[PDB]
Amino acid sequence: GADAKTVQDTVTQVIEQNMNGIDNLMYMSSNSDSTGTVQITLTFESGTDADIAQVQVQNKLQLAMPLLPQEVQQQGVSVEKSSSSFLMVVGVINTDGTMTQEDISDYVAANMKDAISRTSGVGDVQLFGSQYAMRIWMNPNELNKFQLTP
Amino acid sequence: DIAQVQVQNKLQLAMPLLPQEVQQQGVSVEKSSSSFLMVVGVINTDGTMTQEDISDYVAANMKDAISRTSGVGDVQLFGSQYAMRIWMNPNELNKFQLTPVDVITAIKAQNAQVAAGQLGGTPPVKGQQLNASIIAQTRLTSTEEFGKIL
Amino acid sequence: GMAYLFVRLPSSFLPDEDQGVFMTMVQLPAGATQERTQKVLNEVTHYYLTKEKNNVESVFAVNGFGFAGRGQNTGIAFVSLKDWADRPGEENKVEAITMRATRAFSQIKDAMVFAFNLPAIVELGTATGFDFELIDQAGLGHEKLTQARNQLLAEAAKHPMLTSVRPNGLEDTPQFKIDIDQEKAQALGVSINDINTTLGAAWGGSYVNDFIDRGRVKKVYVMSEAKYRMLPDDIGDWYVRAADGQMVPFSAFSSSRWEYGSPRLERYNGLPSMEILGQAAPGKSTGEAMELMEQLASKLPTGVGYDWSGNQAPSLYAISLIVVFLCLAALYESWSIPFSVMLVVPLGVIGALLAATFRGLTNDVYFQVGLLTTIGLSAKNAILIVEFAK
Amino acid sequence: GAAWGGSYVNDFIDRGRVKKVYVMSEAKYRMLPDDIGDWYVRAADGQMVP
Amino acid sequence: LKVNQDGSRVLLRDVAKIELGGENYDIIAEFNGQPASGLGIKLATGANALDTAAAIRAELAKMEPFFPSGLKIVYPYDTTPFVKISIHEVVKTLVEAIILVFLVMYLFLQNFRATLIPTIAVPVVLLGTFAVLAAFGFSINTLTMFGMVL
Amino acid sequence: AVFVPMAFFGGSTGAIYRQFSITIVSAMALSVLVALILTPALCATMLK
Ligand SMILES: CCNc1cc2oc3c/c(=[NH+]/CC)c(C)cc-3c(-c3ccccc3C(=O)OCC)c2cc1C
Repeated sequence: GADAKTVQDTVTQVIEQNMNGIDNLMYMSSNSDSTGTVQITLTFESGTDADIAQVQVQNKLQLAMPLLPQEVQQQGVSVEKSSSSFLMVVGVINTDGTMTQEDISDYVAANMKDAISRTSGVGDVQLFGSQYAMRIWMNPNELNKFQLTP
Repeated sequence: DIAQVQVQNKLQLAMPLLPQEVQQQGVSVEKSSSSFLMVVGVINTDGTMTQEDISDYVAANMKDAISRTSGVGDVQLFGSQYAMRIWMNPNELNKFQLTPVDVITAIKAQNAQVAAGQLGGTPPVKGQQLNASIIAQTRLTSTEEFGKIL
Repeated sequence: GMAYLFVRLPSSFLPDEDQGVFMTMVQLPAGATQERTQKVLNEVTHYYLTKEKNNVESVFAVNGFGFAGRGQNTGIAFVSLKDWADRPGEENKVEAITMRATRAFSQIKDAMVFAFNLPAIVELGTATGFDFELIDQAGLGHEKLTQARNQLLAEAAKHPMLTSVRPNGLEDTPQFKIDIDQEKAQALGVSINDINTTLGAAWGGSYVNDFIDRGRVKKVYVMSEAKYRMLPDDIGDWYVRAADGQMVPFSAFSSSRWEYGSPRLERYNGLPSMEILGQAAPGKSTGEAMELMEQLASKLPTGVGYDWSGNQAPSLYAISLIVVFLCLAALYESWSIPFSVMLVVPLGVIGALLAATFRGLTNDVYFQVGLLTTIGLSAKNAILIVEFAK
Repeated sequence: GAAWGGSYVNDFIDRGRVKKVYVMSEAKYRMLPDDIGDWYVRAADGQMVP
Repeated sequence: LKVNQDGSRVLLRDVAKIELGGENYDIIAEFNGQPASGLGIKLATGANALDTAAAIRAELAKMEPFFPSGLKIVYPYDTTPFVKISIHEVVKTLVEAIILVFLVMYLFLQNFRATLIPTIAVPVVLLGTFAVLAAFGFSINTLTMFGMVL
Repeated sequence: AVFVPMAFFGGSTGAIYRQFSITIVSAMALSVLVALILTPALCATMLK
């Protein structure tokens, strides 16, 4: 839900200020989107062991974790290895038993996606769609004529 | 490098066993060296400021970068960064019938950032022409704004 | 002539070639919708499906995910071309495929669609190009930085031996601001907590709880039917419960007004910043345009700061001159032989440049090592003329 | 606790950077053991208690 | 949710539409103009590249046979065949360089026995480089392969 | 004397100039070793 001006100083700046004392480092960059999503990249010197370089930033983060909104805390906080380039983009389509670009998106993320990201040091796996969720669409007029709130 | 991890990742199992006042406070795991080397003094000559105005500006322009720069275990601040300081009066609380509990609850409601959605949301109706984010409550900026809390 | 054929020869890092696979991204103007960008994404997929049958094997269009970020303004289409054997001509090669595609996308459209060869190298190191970033060093706001960024982008375009500078993609779209009258709220008898989760869960969504579906645990989300959250007039439809057991409209305590904000706020090194993606002149190269951009950043308002073959060769090659003399004396003592071989260096290199200057080749990585290999063969050719004769 | 020691209430924004909001009290009302009686607490029946 | 005075039951279905939908509707994919989803595997900083994409048996082939009616795999945006062709063209160059060397050796030495030593001298040297670079950490890279040719 | 000094690499252009030299530097050592042991032996064992 949050806008770009929200995430910038309730999630971002909290992490930015609590991001120090790391061996080997060039700079840090951040993008606070209006979709309510922020991602912070930290670049290390060439030849630096990425295995420990990950830990240092992810264990200093987990000191600003209780300084973040509980909506963000129950959401996906992730620390991963960067590689702004795909290699295997496996397309999953349907022919016979026709399903939607949402039925597949769920089944891919409820049978495959979980194993792939784990298999053979994959930094992160990108999902082209979304896994199924218990979606409820509230009616405001139906809430009023019964006297209720979200 | 690993000796740090082992103690800091075993700590983070007693983290929810600690007071929430301590949880929102600075839990820190760093490399020990009970000896300073560069103690950079920051003074004022012309535009006279206090040993509190400097202490804030040092911690709001420099301190954040220094501890990060070139494997510095921890950076010591000789003073403190600025904070929204409120000095409650007990007689003024009584002659209006109030408690510090009401004061804290007032700030924990009027001074906050709220995640409001957007027009033309995530699932729209096919035919919408506009997509704009909604702005709700915003964290307060100045002392005047904090003075006008109902 | 050996010098001129080398100094005037342009420098690159690694040659960009056909990979059988490329991609193209879509960028829509301020506050565009999912239905608006899908219309453009449809046109992109079809130019590849009807006007590029002999080239394209399969397409993969994605709506709402670019590479600058994500959102209803962004888009991308992953392309997979037919194998190189069935793509014989130079026109069937990525370089010419991404040429007429961009030509078509810049013509019969109203948005922004490009196309590029996948930089087989790395994201960094394009040669004759840079990555600039303008930092707020003082206590100035994002709006104040925007104007300084506008002044930087203007001044480089005002006097471009030229330049090619454009912003990263901050757009600056209008945002719908709601002011809730705090005094009116407690007067009518509504808790500020209740109002916040009413607007938050209805317009943005709320992570309520987790449920089980076919074994696997999934999430429960609460929102609202789209029609009740499409326009600024839909705010009044939501009624909140008051303490006296009655409903209160939003319009009672709310205040509707539009504000100017940014969809994304970049932050470089703990401070608010704005990235400037610009290339060097069609004549100049990096080092020139880089220092011819730093002087423009210094001629900006107060509180505004900045941060960003190669220089490699001048070094490396100098040691290549020192070790040669040693090894040309470690078996050939005189001070006569250690000068005989020293001449075969530019003897072969002239033609090495000539062949690259004549053809469409440039001073890349393979050429830089193709020089030392030629030198190694030239040294061999020379040493035998000395060792046998000595 | 909030009057004599201090309380981490919330976070606020100052000149871009996010800082903390603290609540305490004027020194004079928390200097001596006699200053304890100055603080009156709200009871359930809507009246003050020393 | 509620039971209004007259004993009337108020359920979530009455006030809200409930459906098993996606968790996120921001992103939708179309394979050749057909509704689809998939997996975009991102590399890890320092991963084995082609070996990660070829870390197989797997890498989803145990998901490949258990699909319901209609569900099928397809392959856009792929790196694999480029590596398959990069080696094949370099190894082809290798063999071509031997055969073309074999002719020049025969065109100067009419002794068939003489045009054999240099023919069987250099295939050993190549494998030596394969053995030395492996002992140093170097892989069958785009460079190291051209290094053999050069 | 021209390769390993150039193999003294750096930055992103690290392995780039490094790998190429050492690949042929090792190959040089092996070619020379072969041309010191194997090639002379093969040349002596059977040539004419
Ligand atoms: C002309 C090059 N000749 C070489 C000859 C070598 O001989 C070796 C003999 C040994 N005998 C034991 C008495 C042991 C243990 C390791 C050896 C290594 C070695 C050393 C360190 C790490 C790996 C290896 C190694 O070769 O193993 C990788 C499979 C080695 C390496 C090279 C390059």
